[PDB]
Amino acid sequence: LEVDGITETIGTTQSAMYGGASAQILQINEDIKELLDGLRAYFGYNMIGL
Amino acid sequence: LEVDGITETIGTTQSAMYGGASAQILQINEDIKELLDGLRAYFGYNMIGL
Amino acid sequence: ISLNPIQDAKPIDDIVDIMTYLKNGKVLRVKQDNQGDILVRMSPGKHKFTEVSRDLDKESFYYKRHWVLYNVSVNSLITFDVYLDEEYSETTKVKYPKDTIVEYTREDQEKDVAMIKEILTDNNGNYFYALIGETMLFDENKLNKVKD
Amino acid sequence: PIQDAKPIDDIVDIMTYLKNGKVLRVKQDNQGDILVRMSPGKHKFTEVSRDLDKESFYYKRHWVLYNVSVNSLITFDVYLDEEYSETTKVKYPKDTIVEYTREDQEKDVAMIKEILTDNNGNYFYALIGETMLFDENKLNKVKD
Amino acid sequence: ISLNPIQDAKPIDDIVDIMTYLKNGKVLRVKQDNQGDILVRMSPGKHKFTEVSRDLDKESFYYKRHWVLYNVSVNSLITFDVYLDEEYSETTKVKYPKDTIVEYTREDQEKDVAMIKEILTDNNGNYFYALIGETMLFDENKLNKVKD
Amino acid sequence: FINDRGIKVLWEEAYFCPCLNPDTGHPRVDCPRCHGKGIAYLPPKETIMAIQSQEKGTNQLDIGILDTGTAIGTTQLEKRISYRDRFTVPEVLMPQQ
Ligand SMILES: [Zn+2]
Ligand SMILES: [Zn+2]
Ligand SMILES: [Zn+2]
Repeated sequence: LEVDGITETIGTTQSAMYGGASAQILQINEDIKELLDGLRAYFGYNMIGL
Repeated sequence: LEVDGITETIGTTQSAMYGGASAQILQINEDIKELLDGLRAYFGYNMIGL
Repeated sequence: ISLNPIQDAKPIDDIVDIMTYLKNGKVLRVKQDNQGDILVRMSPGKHKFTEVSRDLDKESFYYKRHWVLYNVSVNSLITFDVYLDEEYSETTKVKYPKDTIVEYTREDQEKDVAMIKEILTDNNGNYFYALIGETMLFDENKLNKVKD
Repeated sequence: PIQDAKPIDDIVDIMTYLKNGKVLRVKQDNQGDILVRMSPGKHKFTEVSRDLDKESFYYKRHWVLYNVSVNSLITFDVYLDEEYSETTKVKYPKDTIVEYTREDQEKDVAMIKEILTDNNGNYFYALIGETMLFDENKLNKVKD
Repeated sequence: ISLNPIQDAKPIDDIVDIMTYLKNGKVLRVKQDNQGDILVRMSPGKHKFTEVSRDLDKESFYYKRHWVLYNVSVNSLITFDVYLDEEYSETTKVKYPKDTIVEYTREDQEKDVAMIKEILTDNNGNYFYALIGETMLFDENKLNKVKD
Repeated sequence: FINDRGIKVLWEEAYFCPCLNPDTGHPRVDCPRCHGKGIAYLPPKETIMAIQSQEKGTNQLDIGILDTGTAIGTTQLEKRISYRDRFTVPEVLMPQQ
């Protein structure tokens, strides 16, 4: 906005190909992948005879 | 922001593609991977007979 | 084969009853001319003060209204119509409210003006209109409004 | 007792009196007193006056519109203008921080609960939490 | 089932005792109105001079305070409250400090004002308040403050 | 935007006092509504306004020193200011001697 010589200007994280919180969502995926894989090792793989 | 002859401009590390602390997190990962891979050699792989 | 008559949201004119309801804590809804429709409330507890909310819907388990302190003016209440929030609702935004003078075509091809005394609804949600001097209830399309 | 004050409790009574058109007196904090009034005629709206003295041939009140807030009315004290008393000549006003000594020679603070006088003009004061009366000298005006 | 009373950080009013403590080298903490809270110290050794630090915490093995030379003013000390850094702490930022006049509701539904003479704490960290003329200790929620 | 960049200010409208002399057309020296100035004022209205270019222009003359300068302001929407309206900014203090 430019009003009577005043000027206010903002550029957000929102973009045509990235969402506003998608920076955090991506980081949460990187966090879950480390956490989730490490926890499946505690329970282990399933097996059934045939 | 420009008011009455005084103006200021700031550009943060925030971006649509990466969060403001993403650089610190990504360096933490680089250290943890080295730190964790080296420490696994202190304990070693797991084996079970079958 | 119909639904019983639906009451219109009576506007409140007397300031005294408005203040009495407010002191009782019952919610009020104020139709501001310039900046839309708002809710007005008296703060609970000892620290008495008026509060406003623009969370303009009936309170629900999934939708809880947020109240901001505001210095509501007497003149605002007087000049603006106010309704009890228990009544004013989307249920029936009838085109021709009760006590409204409307123009209706009679069987003799002579247009007459009558005041709507009773309004009801049916299964389809239609608006049956009762006009003084006649028993048959008219429909929305048949009627007409005359303004000024 | 003294008849110098008759504050209104309910705002509903205030609105009822305003409908009747009687003037009101509304106190302020570290600020001038105010008179409030309902305008006559077709259009009804609140009016205020910074003047306080009674109307006379040599003194007339001035009225203007103002968006008076109900918060002021409910919070601040309100009186009928005609029946208000200018001052009661006592050292301490009502609802004022004061200090005293209890029956066991223990010092304690309190606010004035009631202002009283005898027929000879001697003034007695009752404090909160103290049923007995206190002399003007026995009290002490606490500094803010 | 409680913890013993906690002393409040007594402000120091007399300039003479302030200067004596400073000459002894004991640290002082000055609450500047405009630019926050600072520490004041006398330099050790022969080269005597006043020093300031904004390393505003208790000294710790892992957190050592850095001292900058400054020309502290007498008027600054006089007009600004000063505390001994051994006392002033985050431990108890009580809403109603000692000697404060507070308004409390009595059992007879009559609000009275009393000065807090003693304050203590319990397992949960609550703030029990002692008021003159009464033995029972009140709680934070019951009380109220009157300002001006 | 205006509420953000503005400053809290009291807006009081202006209107000619009734005390004006009907024949000369000039005001009474002292009256409650206007203190000698020929223009009275209404009750104030709390308002946020933006202000720029504030100038304390000093003119030194035979009559003495005089303070006069230009300050450019920008209001909110729907507000219709009038000539010789008056504003006062409690927040900002000005030194004088
Ligand atoms: Zn299994
Ligand atoms: Zn092993
Ligand atoms: Zn005048």
